[PDB]
Amino acid sequence: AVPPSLRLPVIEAAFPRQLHPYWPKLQETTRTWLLEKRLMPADKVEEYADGLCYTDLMAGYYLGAPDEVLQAIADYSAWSFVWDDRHDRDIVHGRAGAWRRLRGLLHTALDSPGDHLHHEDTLVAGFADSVRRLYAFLPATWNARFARHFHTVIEAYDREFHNRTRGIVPGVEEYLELRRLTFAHWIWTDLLEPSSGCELPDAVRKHPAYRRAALLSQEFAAWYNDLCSLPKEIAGDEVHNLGISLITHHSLTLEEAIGEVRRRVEECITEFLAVERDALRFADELADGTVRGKELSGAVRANVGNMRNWFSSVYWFHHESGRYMVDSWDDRSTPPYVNN
Ligand SMILES: CC[N+](CC)(CC)Cc1ccccc1
Ligand SMILES: [Mg+2]
Ligand SMILES: [Mg+2]
Ligand SMILES: [Mg+2]
Repeated sequence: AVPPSLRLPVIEAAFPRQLHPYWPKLQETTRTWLLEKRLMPADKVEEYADGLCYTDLMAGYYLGAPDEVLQAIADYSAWSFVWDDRHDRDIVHGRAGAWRRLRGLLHTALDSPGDHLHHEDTLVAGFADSVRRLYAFLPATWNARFARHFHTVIEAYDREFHNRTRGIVPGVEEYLELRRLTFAHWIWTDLLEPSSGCELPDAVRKHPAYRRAALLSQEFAAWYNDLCSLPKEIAGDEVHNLGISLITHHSLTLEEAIGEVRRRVEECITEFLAVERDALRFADELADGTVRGKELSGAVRANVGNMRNWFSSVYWFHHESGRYMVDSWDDRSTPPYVNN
């Protein structure tokens, strides 16, 4: 049961949850990876990692992925949560130089991950290990696209560092643009492709129905995170959240902002249902009788199916994960799973 202020009946009724069969092995393998890569202290891994549910989030999303593809994705995803925590702590503690150096190393490791597998910063070496594995599944054209997208993500994190150090809350529209980058919309969208075993040609993945379905899946996920992570973000002096932009720039009360975010999330669902029909019609059109057409049709169908799965995976993750349970913490501003 989800509390009424966060409950989305359409998700519960029309987006049934799915779980990849590799999940039990994935859970342990990513936990071990966090420990062995020294991304979290051993005691925090043992106490918190499984309860954070990072592998459950990916195993409810990339259905049909080969096990080793899912493992690379789950390691990258867990890494990205640890990176969000590092970024937050660098801001809180005023470590502008350490953040700037990490930012530069991530840009370089993204282009040459093999070179960084044994870097002295374990966060950099862990990133490089997951990215090198992701780069082994599809042609180098996909790797170049992943890199282009992630360079843009790193710079969005840098912009968040500057906003928080200056005490600036972005306006609503500025925030919505930024959030497509800090949530890594295009990375999750890129990762659909190794999960279904096919790099999609530009003409296919830029078809308006594919693009719009991909966008709406991510807008839902990011704004639902904003809705559910608002309490811990207020407690932590985080400024990046649609609800915070609405309160700051449109004078909404907390209750009014929650209602507005919820309505925007709900609309993403029914806009997605409409565009999903068009995206699946496009998948049917790709099945032109040829072998390549069958492959592309099947890949698009699998990808759109996972765009749909993201809704339910993200929904349930926010109720299951210890990451958001601010009411349980000794210090609401310092989650117990971060290294402070
Ligand atoms: C902070 C982690 N993340 C990607 C894992 C940003 C890089 C946003 C996110 C939060 C919650 C669910 C899904 C993604
Ligand atoms: Mg965060
Ligand atoms: Mg963040
Ligand atoms: Mg959040």
